[PDB]
Amino acid sequence: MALNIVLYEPEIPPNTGNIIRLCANTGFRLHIIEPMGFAWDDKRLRRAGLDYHEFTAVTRHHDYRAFLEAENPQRLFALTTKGTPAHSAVSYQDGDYLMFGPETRGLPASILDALPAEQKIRIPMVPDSRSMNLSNAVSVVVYEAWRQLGYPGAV
Amino acid sequence: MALNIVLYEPEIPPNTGNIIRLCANTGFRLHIIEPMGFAWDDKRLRRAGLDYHEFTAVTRHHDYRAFLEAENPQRLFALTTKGTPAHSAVSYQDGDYLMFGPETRGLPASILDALPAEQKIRIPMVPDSRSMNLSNAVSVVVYEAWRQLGYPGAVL
Ligand SMILES: Nc1ncnc2c1ncn2[C@@H]1O[C@H](CSCC[C@H](N)C(=O)O)[C@@H](O)[C@H]1O
Ligand SMILES: Nc1ncnc2c1ncn2[C@@H]1O[C@H](CSCC[C@H](N)C(=O)O)[C@@H](O)[C@H]1O
Repeated sequence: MALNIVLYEPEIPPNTGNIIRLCANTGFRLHIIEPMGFAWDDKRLRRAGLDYHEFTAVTRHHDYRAFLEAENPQRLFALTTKGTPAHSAVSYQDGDYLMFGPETRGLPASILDALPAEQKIRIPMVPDSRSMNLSNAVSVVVYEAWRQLGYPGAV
Repeated sequence: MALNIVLYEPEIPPNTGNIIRLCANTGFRLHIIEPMGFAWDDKRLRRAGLDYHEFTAVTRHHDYRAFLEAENPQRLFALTTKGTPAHSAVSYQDGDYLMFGPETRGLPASILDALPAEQKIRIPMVPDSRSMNLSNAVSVVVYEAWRQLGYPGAVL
């Protein structure tokens, strides 16, 4: 299937490690927009317990513009606490790209402002909550989308 | 609301830190069955970026039997790769307790064998997948259950 997770300038290695495993366990495709806050090193990756098939599937983009041009996403959603519809309120479809920001910074306003409110998605939280852990946020979105499609590829 | 997450002998501090924040963000109640693989230290907790309201809400149980006796769960589910219904296949209700195993070991067979297959839940994964990260598995279950109830307590 054709669902895509995009990490914008991820900073914390274990978050990305968790996300690689997640996408491999679900068949989602993972994209990373450079620069990252860590070395992309096959050794550290296998070191973290990741198999080759898991991390070579990942595609790395030199920057946001390069990503758009390379991927030409059919639809692009941004996950942000400043979003409107819940992640379970959108109907995901093939060719969707779901974008997440860096741990300390979040997504730059410039990228957010170019998207319709309807494509900026907020995972619900209780009032006055602090942000979710990045890999947890990705997990929640991936599994909701996958559920919507009937867990294709899971037996 | 009354939904409960239970960690059985969690080993890896950051996993638990993530789960504390998750439960606080969602209004789920967190339970931990000792012994843990780390010191329960308010200083390290606030150190990790956790607020006081987040980690004092957590209830720690000396062991599994003490947990059952203290909590008397209306229904107890175990999350295991060896489970049957998907996490999205159960209808969660108030008084549910959802139990997760430790990172290196998983839940002991003794606990699993005492549960009906119908209460052993598997989060779907592609064939020949390796286990999920613990906090990611908890997040997925928490958000599915919360979704079923209409995200009560979240203002949308
Ligand atoms: N409730 C939520 N809804 C949507 N995205 C979320 C989210 N919580 C976290 N994220 C995602 O996770 C990323 C990193 S967390 C964002 C920064 C936040 N101020 C913090 O305290 O860490 C975000 O850029 C966003 O993509
Ligand atoms: N596919 C799945 N379905 C249900 N529970 C799962 C699961 N994958 C992991 N878990 C839960 O996560 C627990 C720990 S296995 C997770 C360890 C993970 N590799 C880590 O380092 O964090 C298991 O006991 C189980 O309760």
